[PDB]
Amino acid sequence: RQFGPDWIVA
Amino acid sequence: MIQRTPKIQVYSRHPAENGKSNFLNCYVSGFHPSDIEVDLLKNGERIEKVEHSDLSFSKDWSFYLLYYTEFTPTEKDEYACRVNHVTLSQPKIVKWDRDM
Amino acid sequence: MDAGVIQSPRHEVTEMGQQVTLRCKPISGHDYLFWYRQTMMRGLELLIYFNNNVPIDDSGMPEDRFSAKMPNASFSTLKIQPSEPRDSAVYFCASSLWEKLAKNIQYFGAGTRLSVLEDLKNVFPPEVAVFEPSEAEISHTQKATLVCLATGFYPDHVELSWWVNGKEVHSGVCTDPQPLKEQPALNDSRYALSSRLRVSATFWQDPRNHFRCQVQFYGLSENDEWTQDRAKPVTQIVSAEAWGRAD
Amino acid sequence: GSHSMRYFFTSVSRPGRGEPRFIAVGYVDDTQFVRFDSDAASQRMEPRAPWIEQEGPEYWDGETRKVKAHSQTHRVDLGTLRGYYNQSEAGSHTVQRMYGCDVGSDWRFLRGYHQYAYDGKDYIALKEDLRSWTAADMAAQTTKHKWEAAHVAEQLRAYLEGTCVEWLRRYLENGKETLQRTDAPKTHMTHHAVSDHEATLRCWALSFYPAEITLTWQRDGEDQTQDTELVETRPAGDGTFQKWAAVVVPSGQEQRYTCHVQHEGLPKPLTLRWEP
Amino acid sequence: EVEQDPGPLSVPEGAIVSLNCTYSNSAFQYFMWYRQYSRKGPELLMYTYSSGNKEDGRFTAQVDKSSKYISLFIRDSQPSDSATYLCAMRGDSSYKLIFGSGTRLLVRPDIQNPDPAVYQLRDSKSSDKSVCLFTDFDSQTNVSQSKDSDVYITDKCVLDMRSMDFKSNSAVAWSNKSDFACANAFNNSIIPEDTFFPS
Repeated sequence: RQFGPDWIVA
Repeated sequence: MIQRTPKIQVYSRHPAENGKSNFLNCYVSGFHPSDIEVDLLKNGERIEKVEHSDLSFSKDWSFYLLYYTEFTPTEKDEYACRVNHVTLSQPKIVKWDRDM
Repeated sequence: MDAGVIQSPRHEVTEMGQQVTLRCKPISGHDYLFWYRQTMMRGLELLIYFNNNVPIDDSGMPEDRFSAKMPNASFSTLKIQPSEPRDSAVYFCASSLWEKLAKNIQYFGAGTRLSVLEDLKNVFPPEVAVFEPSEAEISHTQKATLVCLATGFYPDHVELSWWVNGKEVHSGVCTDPQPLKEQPALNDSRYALSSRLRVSATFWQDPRNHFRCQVQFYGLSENDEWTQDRAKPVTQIVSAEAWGRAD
Repeated sequence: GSHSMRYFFTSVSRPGRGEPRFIAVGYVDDTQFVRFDSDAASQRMEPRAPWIEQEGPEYWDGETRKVKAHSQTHRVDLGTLRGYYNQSEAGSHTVQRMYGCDVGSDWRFLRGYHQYAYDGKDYIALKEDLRSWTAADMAAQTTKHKWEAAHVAEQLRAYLEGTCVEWLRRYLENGKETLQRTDAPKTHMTHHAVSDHEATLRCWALSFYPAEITLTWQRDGEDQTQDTELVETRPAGDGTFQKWAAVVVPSGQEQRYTCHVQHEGLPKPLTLRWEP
Repeated sequence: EVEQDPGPLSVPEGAIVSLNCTYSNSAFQYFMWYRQYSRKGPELLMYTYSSGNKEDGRFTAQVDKSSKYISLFIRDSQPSDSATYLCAMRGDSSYKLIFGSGTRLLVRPDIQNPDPAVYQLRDSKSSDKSVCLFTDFDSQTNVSQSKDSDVYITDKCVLDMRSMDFKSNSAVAWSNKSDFACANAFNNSIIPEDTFFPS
């Protein structure tokens, strides 16, 4: 199971 | 930009026995960037329905892929893997040796 | 300061069978956009959200007649076609950023209040009347309460305000939080609303002072057809008024 | 022993096409279990091991939503880093993210990690304390400031210490048959004359799992590195691995040499000898 | 899915108020509360990640993930807290929130010098109504509908004459008919015995 909901942009 | 050429091993899934069904593998690894062309050859000719694994990568970020197809080794058929990649001035061909 | 989320239209009153378009401009720089609706029956619910203009979760979208797009980072649309009375709701747009969402913050627009009606002949603007202070109240309290009554309107898209000497006032004002129904029995009952404005007796008794109860009503627009007898019940202002007087 | 769950996310810029190519894969230990490819038709996360197939639709909808959202942030990051490095819009570039968690043989949390690379070189990483970042250069410093201000490490540390390690344990159990197996290496030796004065002995390990293995040559009970070579461990394609180690010896002395094999699937290290 | 009692809750100014929601899905991990004023959008108050307790001024939000029960406490309740309170929650696979249906809270103002009166207002020459205003009654009083068709009564509303710290309650009644008198107007209501009728 993935980290989420999602990622901050770089 | 850092480019790394691929390492290549060509080998069978099971110990090869003439006339007996098996899988031919070409494992490419250690390369960057990820775009790469890999064909398996039978007596010099591309084999048509080759599959490959999903792109992944190692601790150093370099990529790796396994290309493979079912085949039946014989005494006289020659198999090889041919790889092209930006690092290569010409496609590299590696012959299958049933003891490596 | 900078704009917050801007939605349009603020109000829409329309006949079923037509296409409705709700629009949203998110705060510039925000890369998430949410559409919600809120109804008496089903409460507050997410329809869809977008990240970088792409729909991420549309599990709350109705399965037919609703479509949401984000053609660029500054603009989103939600369309309903053909519209039906059950689509009536307040629709809210919000925008946010990852670092705000990680603290559960999002920024809401003001809403679009949508009424989709079976039949436009049920639409009526308000009649408006003002009632002047009781002589007794003045004498007992030294204060003076005006009452404004907005009656007979449908649907209930009204905004009532008090104006004294042609400037809008807030102090001393109390307006019902909800309209009431003239025939509670009846579906599609018209509505009524009251407000009060209270001032010092002395201020009411000055004949130089002018009061006005104002009601903005949202109704039919130019595109809607109207053939009835009576005047087309368009979006409009209706007001009533009174002058101060010493005795 | 230890176990790990790791996710890998690669995006490659393609100027002149509509969008980058984005490929994600998940692994438990050496076993792949999911994939996503932005260019494929399904537009879903897909199973790649039998034991995740039992996960229900809520699992699959969520995993697919997360991986698709991750493809969009990779796409933005390619544009951002291009700008940071003032690079042409004409070139193809790569972003890579990996993260995961390990448990010990007791199955408790051992560590978590998260690393990000641009064009195949370290860009920014989470330190082992899971609270702080290391940045490779000034561009990455701009990112790091952004991630500190947003409290990214706190989110990530909560996942790595909780959810990541919980679902890893869930998978180890549901896939116990294949994931908690050990396949001992099948082992043989080969001999070829190379030079009139010399020959190669090649010690083979086949069909083993997990991939970790050590092969060493000794001469008279004494470790050898000279005129030895070890191939990189390689997948057989059926869930198992292969490796060999060779030594060239003066011919006539084959019996001085011995090949030693250690693998978790062996109660005791094996010794092999050439038997003509 | 989240259960929330609709209320309405009516409390006197100064009271502690307790709001709660219950949920079923153990995947929820983020729990929030909002206030919404009538005809406006929702405003975030408090947010909690772990099963646990957070204070901010007069507000305390709590979550118990074992009982699947979340609550919000408001200390020293004020008239301006009068609003609908909604809880919302999500997991970590999506930013989609699931909201409870809301609880309406009315915080009744404390009126320091009640002077309950019922007045007749100079009804309009444009308006077939009589208007009766029941005003200056304390917040212990509640108001009720007419017993019939023809007579309309608005619930109590509170005005703030900002500038002289002064508040008053009012409710309004009207009807076209001949029967209608201010003495008769508010008959369905428990009103103060000392309410002032005038001539």
